[PDB]
Amino acid sequence: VEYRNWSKPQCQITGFAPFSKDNSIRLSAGGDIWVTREPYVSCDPGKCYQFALGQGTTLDNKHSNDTVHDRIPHRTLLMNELGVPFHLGTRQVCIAWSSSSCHDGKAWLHVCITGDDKNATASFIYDGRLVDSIGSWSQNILRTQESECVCINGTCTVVMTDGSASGRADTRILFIEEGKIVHISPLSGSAQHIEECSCYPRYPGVRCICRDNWKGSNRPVVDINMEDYSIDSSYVCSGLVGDTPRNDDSSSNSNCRNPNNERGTQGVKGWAFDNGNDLWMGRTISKESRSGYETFKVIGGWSTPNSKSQVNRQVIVDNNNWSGYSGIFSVEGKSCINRCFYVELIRGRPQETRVWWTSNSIVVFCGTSGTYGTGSWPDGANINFMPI
Amino acid sequence: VEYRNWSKPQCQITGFAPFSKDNSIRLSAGGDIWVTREPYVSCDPGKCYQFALGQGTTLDNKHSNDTVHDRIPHRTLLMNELGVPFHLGTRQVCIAWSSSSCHDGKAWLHVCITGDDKNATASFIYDGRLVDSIGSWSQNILRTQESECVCINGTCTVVMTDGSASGRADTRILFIEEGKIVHISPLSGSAQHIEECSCYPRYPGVRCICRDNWKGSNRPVVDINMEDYSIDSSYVCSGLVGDTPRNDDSSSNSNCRNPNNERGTQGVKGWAFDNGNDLWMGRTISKESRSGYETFKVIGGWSTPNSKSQVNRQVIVDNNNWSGYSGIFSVEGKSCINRCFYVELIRGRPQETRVWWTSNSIVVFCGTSGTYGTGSWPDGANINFMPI
Amino acid sequence: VEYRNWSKPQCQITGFAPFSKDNSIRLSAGGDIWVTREPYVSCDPGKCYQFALGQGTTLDNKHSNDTVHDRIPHRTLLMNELGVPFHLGTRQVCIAWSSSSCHDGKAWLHVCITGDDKNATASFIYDGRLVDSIGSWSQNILRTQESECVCINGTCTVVMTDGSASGRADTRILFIEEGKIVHISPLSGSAQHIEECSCYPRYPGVRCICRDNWKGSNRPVVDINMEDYSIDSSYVCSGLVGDTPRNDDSSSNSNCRNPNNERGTQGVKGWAFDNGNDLWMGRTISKESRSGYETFKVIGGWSTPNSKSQVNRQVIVDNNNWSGYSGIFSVEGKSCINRCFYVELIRGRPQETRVWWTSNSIVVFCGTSGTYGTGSWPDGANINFMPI
Amino acid sequence: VEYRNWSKPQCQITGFAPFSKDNSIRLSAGGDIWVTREPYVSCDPGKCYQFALGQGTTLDNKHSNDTVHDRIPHRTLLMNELGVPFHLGTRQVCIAWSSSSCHDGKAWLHVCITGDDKNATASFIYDGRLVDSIGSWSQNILRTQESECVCINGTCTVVMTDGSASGRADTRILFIEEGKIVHISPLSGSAQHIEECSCYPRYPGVRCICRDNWKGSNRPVVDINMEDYSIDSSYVCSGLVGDTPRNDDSSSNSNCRNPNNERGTQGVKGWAFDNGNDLWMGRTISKESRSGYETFKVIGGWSTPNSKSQVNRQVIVDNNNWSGYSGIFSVEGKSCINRCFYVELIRGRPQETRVWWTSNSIVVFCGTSGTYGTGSWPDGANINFMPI
Ligand SMILES: *[C@@H]1O[C@H](CO)[C@@H](O[C@@H]2O[C@H](CO)[C@@H](O[C@@H]3O[C@H](CO)[C@@H](O)[C@H](O[C@H]4O[C@H](CO)[C@@H](O)[C@H](O)[C@@H]4O)[C@@H]3O)[C@H](O)[C@H]2NC(C)=O)[C@H](O)[C@H]1NC(C)=O
Ligand SMILES: *[C@@H]1O[C@H](CO)[C@@H](O[C@@H]2O[C@H](CO)[C@@H](O[C@@H]3O[C@H](CO)[C@@H](O)[C@H](O[C@H]4O[C@H](CO)[C@@H](O)[C@H](O)[C@@H]4O)[C@@H]3O)[C@H](O)[C@H]2NC(C)=O)[C@H](O)[C@H]1NC(C)=O
Ligand SMILES: *[C@@H]1O[C@H](CO)[C@@H](O[C@@H]2O[C@H](CO)[C@@H](O[C@@H]3O[C@H](CO)[C@@H](O)[C@H](O[C@H]4O[C@H](CO)[C@@H](O)[C@H](O)[C@@H]4O)[C@@H]3O)[C@H](O)[C@H]2NC(C)=O)[C@H](O)[C@H]1NC(C)=O
Ligand SMILES: *[C@@H]1O[C@H](CO)[C@@H](O[C@@H]2O[C@H](CO)[C@@H](O[C@@H]3O[C@H](CO)[C@@H](O)[C@H](O[C@H]4O[C@H](CO)[C@@H](O)[C@H](O)[C@@H]4O)[C@@H]3O)[C@H](O)[C@H]2NC(C)=O)[C@H](O)[C@H]1NC(C)=O
Ligand SMILES: *[C@@H]1O[C@H](CO)[C@@H](O[C@@H]2O[C@H](CO)[C@@H](O)[C@H](O)[C@H]2NC(C)=O)[C@H](O)[C@H]1NC(C)=O
Ligand SMILES: *[C@@H]1O[C@H](CO)[C@@H](O[C@@H]2O[C@H](CO)[C@@H](O)[C@H](O)[C@H]2NC(C)=O)[C@H](O)[C@H]1NC(C)=O
Ligand SMILES: *[C@@H]1O[C@H](CO)[C@@H](O[C@@H]2O[C@H](CO)[C@@H](O)[C@H](O)[C@H]2NC(C)=O)[C@H](O)[C@H]1NC(C)=O
Ligand SMILES: *[C@@H]1O[C@H](CO)[C@@H](O[C@@H]2O[C@H](CO)[C@@H](O)[C@H](O)[C@H]2NC(C)=O)[C@H](O)[C@H]1NC(C)=O
Ligand SMILES: [Ca+2]
Ligand SMILES: [Ca+2]
Ligand SMILES: [Ca+2]
Ligand SMILES: [Ca+2]
Repeated sequence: VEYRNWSKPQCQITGFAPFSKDNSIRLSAGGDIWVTREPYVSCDPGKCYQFALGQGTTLDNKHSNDTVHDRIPHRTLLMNELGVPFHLGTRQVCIAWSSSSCHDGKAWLHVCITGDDKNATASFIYDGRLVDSIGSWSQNILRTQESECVCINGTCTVVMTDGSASGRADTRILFIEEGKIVHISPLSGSAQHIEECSCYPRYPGVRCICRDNWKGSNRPVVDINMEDYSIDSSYVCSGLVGDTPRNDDSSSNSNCRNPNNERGTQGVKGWAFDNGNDLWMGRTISKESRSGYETFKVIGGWSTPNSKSQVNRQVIVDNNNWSGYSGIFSVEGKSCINRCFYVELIRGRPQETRVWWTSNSIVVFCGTSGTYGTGSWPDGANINFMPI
Repeated sequence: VEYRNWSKPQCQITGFAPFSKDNSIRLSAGGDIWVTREPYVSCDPGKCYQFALGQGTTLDNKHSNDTVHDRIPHRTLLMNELGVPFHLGTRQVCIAWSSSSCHDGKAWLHVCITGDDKNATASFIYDGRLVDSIGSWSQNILRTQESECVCINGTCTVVMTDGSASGRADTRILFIEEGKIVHISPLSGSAQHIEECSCYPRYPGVRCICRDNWKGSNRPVVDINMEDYSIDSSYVCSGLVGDTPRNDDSSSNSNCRNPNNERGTQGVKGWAFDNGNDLWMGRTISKESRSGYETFKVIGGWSTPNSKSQVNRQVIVDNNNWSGYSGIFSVEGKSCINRCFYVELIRGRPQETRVWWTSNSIVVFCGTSGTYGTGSWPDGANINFMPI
Repeated sequence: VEYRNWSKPQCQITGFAPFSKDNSIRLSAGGDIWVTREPYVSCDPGKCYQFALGQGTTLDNKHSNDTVHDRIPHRTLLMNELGVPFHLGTRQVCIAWSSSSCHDGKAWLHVCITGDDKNATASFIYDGRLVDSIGSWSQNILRTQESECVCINGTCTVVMTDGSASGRADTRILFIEEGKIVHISPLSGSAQHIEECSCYPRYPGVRCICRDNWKGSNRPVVDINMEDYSIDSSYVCSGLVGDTPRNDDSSSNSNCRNPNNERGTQGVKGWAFDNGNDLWMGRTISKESRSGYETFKVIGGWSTPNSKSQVNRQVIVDNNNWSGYSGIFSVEGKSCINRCFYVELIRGRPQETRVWWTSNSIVVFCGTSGTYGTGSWPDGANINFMPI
Repeated sequence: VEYRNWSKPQCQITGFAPFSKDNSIRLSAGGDIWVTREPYVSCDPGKCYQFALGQGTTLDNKHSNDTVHDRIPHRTLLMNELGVPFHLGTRQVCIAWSSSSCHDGKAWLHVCITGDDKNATASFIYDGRLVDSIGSWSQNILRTQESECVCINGTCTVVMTDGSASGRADTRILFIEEGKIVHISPLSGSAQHIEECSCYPRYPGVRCICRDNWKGSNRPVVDINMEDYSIDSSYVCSGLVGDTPRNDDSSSNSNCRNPNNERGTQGVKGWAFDNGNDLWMGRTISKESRSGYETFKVIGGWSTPNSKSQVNRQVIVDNNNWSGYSGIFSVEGKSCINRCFYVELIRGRPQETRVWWTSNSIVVFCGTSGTYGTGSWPDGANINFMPI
């Protein structure tokens, strides 16, 4: 088994096709299913796996009460094959209220953060054993991507932040070989706040589309050079911005360089990727709440500041239903690298107060060069049918 | 591992022997089991797997209410080893309210259809990744076999229809290599309506026995040439017809060429296969409802129009019990290719209204050249013992 | 992978040591566990599996009512790794209300009987596919071993009976190669009634200790010659007889040749094996009911008619607790063949009427050349804690 | 596959990082989970497994009542991949109320003790078959490590004791090759009472840190020579002693040679390991009860009698939360052997009398050469939310 290089051209895509759905919440109403949030997807050379941060409890369980909270010692990283719901036989891979995972072609790497808010620790698990760890450097919620990291030629990269959620923070990019941290580069460039990066291989380098939780409703971009460890950053050009909250389409802006200062505070994990001058992206349909989900291509969305010409829109989740986090993952095909994405479908608190828990299911789509129709694939659970 | 060729003679059979039963409904009264319908069986070179379309819920679950409906966004293709009930550890292979699966000798292909009725999308998944997709071509419920597709020398074939359920439709035959559509041939021949084909390898080609939902209670036949992609079609000769509804044996007819216009509208997925001039087939015992199941050989049933001389009858499910869909699958033996079949055993609505759900279990038989006795292997659940 | 030959001397044992226990009934009171009976154990070259005949239902399930009955269409053969309880993820290997399984060194053989009492069918499944089948020859409950069959050099042998439970019956020995019946020999010798044989490899042949349900409380012996298919039979010499019911130790007899006509009617599956002139055997402690279980060595028990000198007794289940069926299995060690046995621990009806179901757990012991102490390992469930 | 030699230097560590947590009790409140105690962790060359002694029942189950008791016939050794909770699909590896497991590089060895207090039997299972067994030698609760044994070059060593819990007993060290006992050495040296050793490879030998239940609150040390089977023993030098109960830090003593006679009676399983003259160890935070858990390094703690200079302390479980047993396990890295430990988190009786059961979850940490922060990772279950 050889290290992955991802050295194939990116697949030409016309849009995305349905790939997977786990129906977690619907199942939780009649079965023992983990309470989760912050899910993602990543694949080894053979097959795909779904991940999520458990809350150390199932849903029909009094411990599900008040699981809206982000960080407790009982959160662990869950790992199943894609499409296998998080049942009681699910393996907890490590202790984590923040995590990232990727396969280098030989074995799995897991980056897992847990512990006190002011003094967290990140554990690096490779091939089933703990190889390294690092402590918080800003004493303010060390946190990472909540989606797959990416490895090229045996070196994996992952983006971590420590510091304010609403002000300048300390972002660093780690380079890891077989679980061992070999280099750390400070964030550099014009991005002013970085969280929860959705990264993908763009041989010879790596590209990440992130969340600015401070001043921008446009998404920061981070470029990682795997040859000399240099870092660059900026913002997605598209005038159709990908964060939530954000201004409506007629009054939103991006100049590619700075945060737009348009409803910039707060945000949601999301993704996008470049194709020449064009940009493929997803976003919530609602501009102020984590509701609905849509994807489209923006003409000149990568190269032209403020471009708002859109095409090939697809509704993934209609605006009558809740969404949440979303992220990218890459799949090596026979001749090219395909891009896929997942959408987190959050149910319960704070939006739905009949119940006392917070959880999610997922829906997953993959890039296609073929054709496709329309639909809507929401969580699908009836809140009135749920254990409270 | 090499591609399958299925280039062996068909096993000479004297009838069928008991092979498997999953007892799904009985187990649902005391455990968490998926609500399903439209099951089928397919085998890789090593072992058999049962498939079914989930309803995104377990049975003892308020979400099981009103699952009689055919198409919702939450339906997914379930896949287990044959004989493992669909418990919560079951993998959802893809999003689908219509599907087909087959193994080409190296990897699994799954064809999955989901989305809006008027604008559905079919996804083609091969070796665990999305390789292709196609959109609806007649904007009227794109739909496929609900049983195994078949592959010869790395090329898999699958029958898809789009259009009217009770009128002329648009049926196409797809040829797929490693998930990629390489050719599409329109239906051709004298079959006037084609749905839910049960196909089997008949080297060098593929033969399908289908469901005519429009004018025929006789079953359409589709012949697929894998070498030049040419298609031919007709109807099964046997005057003992295999659809439901149908006329009784004394007044049923087939001329091998046209639909018989005998209680032709509506129908049920079924199967049959040729052996020289003779025909092996299954059918519901009841001529008007999906009740009971029987198999038998029709002498001259393949070659002689309107033949009604039957032999080697076996009751599979007695007429006091509900059946449903049925389909064929092929298993490669040491010297020959065996033919097996599964029967869907539908419980709940519309027939049993004490409960609000609709689900099924299955029973499976395989061709034998030995001897056998008699019996009846129904679902066996007591409707009064079920969660409503 | 090569065929098993079992061509090593038998291990010299001083008794038996604890090997496994599944705690099924205890777990059934707080989880979804199959209702079973007629368990057995068989190992492939790597690891052991437990088998049982399910009743198509879990215990905490209204369908468990009246599962005292031996034969319904919903009984299937269950197969798990030894020590894994029969939970909802258990694979149902085939339809069976009577069965036998064994591994020839390359793949598993399963012999499964189901259908009408007067016209049953036996299916032979090898390497996950149906290879052969045979119908009832006496039209009176075709039935087999309910424990492992044994294979030498690619040929497996299994003992089947069809006919009266309380009179002369028609017993046949089948020889099966890769699932294909290659020869059938009639029972021969002086054994007058044969049921439920516990067989073991005794290179170059196979030896079975069985149940006489008609005239003997002494156990019949069947000797199977794998080279020329010839059969011989007689009775265990030991004056300490292994069946239940039976006379007490001071008035029980055996002449090695004929049934003893001592409370000979009815019986229970049991086992024994020769070591030179001596005999290792197990039996219920009670002489009239399936209560308790003990093993011991009888000096001259194999060669000397009516020998009653016992040594190395071990209590497996104390007489205050229910037992049931028991059987042998053989495990190839580095230099020798070891013998092990399991005991079925039956709970519920007819003996315990607070509940309406009948089920079992198991305990398993293996021969040892080392030393050991004492104990008692019963089912352990509190009938008052059980779902009725 | 080759035998393990553990012939690499010990990893230089700065402390420990979070590795795993199973949340068993929290999950038991909403799911079917085994009642357990005496857990441990051990790894094959590829992955880690968690073990525990089941009580033959799940938690939400009337049979969970009064599971505070240490020894019943229904206790079995449970084995899952690390991070997989003990659900109903868990394999019971053997019958045991005391056990030890390890992998020699080729296969698993399991040492399982069960039976009467005064006449117990230890079974030795290697590669899935029983190879040896030994009976009680002092007729007073034969017992072993309750943590992993260790194997060097095909020979595994395990420490067993039989006799008084509060007086001189008979401790022996067994050397086992492929399940077969090849030598037995009596304990030797100055350690006066030995129980529940936590052993680790220290090439060319094996070192164990144990529990003195009679006269010492300082932990005994057992040194095992794998080449000539010679044994030596003593006590840990550190004046900061590791047992519970124990004196507080200002009046606790150890002279390296004798039990300290400081609250020596009773105790708890624990661990420690040497690095040059220094010592890494864990212990409960409370000095009289199994509450809280902490780790630290004692400068000169291995070589200097009564040393009390501590550094690199970490809280694992805060003193508001219950702990219990703990033990070491070793993981082979690319260049070095790392040391890890697990902590048993006991909930229920005798400490929490609202419920009638006794069970545990676990948390697991591994040695790191990196950095880390702080936290607390207790069981986390709310006793008021539990089935009683
Ligand atoms: C059957 O399914 C197909 C495939 O999904 C579908 O074709 C798609 O239709 C959409 C909607 O018209 C197209 O996307 C649009 O592209 C135009 C540019 O030509 C954009 O201007 C659109 O964006 C504007 O309008 C959106 C609302 O539709 C707004 O939300 C947005 O803010 C803009 O104002 C939009 O991106 C897409 O290109 C095609 N896809 C393909 C491959 O042709 C078809 O419509 C479906 N059939 C039916 C009858 O529903
Ligand atoms: C024990 O099991 C064996 C094997 O199953 C069984 O033998 C079978 O009996 C059936 C029923 O008689 C045979 O099938 C028949 O074949 C005749 C031609 O010879 C047909 O005419 C029959 O069809 C007519 O009758 C059917 C009702 O039985 C009608 O439904 C149908 O419409 C026709 O009117 C039927 O096909 C079959 O050939 C044998 N099988 C073999 C291999 O011999 C036997 O009867 C069983 N014994 C008992 C006592 O149950
Ligand atoms: C600790 O464990 C060991 C091993 O289990 C145990 O030693 C065994 O004791 C039994 C009982 O005495 C021995 O078996 C007996 O052998 C004598 C011949 O020497 C037989 O006569 C006995 O059978 C008669 O008595 C039985 C009641 O015990 C009756 O049930 C039976 O009908 C006969 O009348 C019996 O077979 C066995 O040989 C030893 N095993 C060994 C290897 O020594 C020991 O006793 C245990 N210690 C205690 C105090 O529990
Ligand atoms: C963030 O996390 C880091 C890493 O855990 C942490 O640094 C650690 O702090 C502890 C506690 O101060 C240090 O351990 C101490 O070492 C000194 C020797 O210098 C000992 O004297 C201490 O033992 C005494 O005090 C203990 C109470 O803390 C008593 O329980 C004990 O009986 C002794 O009286 C203790 O061992 C440790 O060395 C560092 N680790 C490293 C690598 O620096 C830091 O404090 C955390 N920061 C915050 C603000 O949470
Ligand atoms: C979830 O936990 C909350 C907090 O304990 C529960 O709500 C509280 O219930 C108490 C008692 O009725 C009230 O006095 C408090 O005012 C409530 N707190 C809040 C924040 O409203 C709630 O009952 C729990 N939910 C369930 C289903 O157990
Ligand atoms: C399943 O859903 C049906 C339809 O919603 C429920 O039946 C309805 O119940 C309401 C409330 O009593 C009535 O007003 C409607 O008239 C009912 N509809 C019909 C068609 O009867 C039914 O209660 C649900 N079943 C279960 C078991 O919850
Ligand atoms: C198991 O089934 C039996 C039979 O249906 C039930 O017992 C019967 O109950 C009816 C109605 O009360 C009585 O009239 C019969 O006399 C009973 N039959 C017998 C044989 O006694 C029984 O209730 C069921 N058990 C459970 C727990 O549901
Ligand atoms: C667990 O078992 C205990 C002991 O059997 C049960 O407590 C007993 O209950 C009986 C009946 O009420 C009393 O007479 C005894 O005095 C109790 N024993 C003690 C020592 O208190 C208890 O009910 C069981 N717990 C549960 C939840 O079923
Ligand atoms: Ca923002
Ligand atoms: Ca029709
Ligand atoms: Ca008898
Ligand atoms: Ca002590």
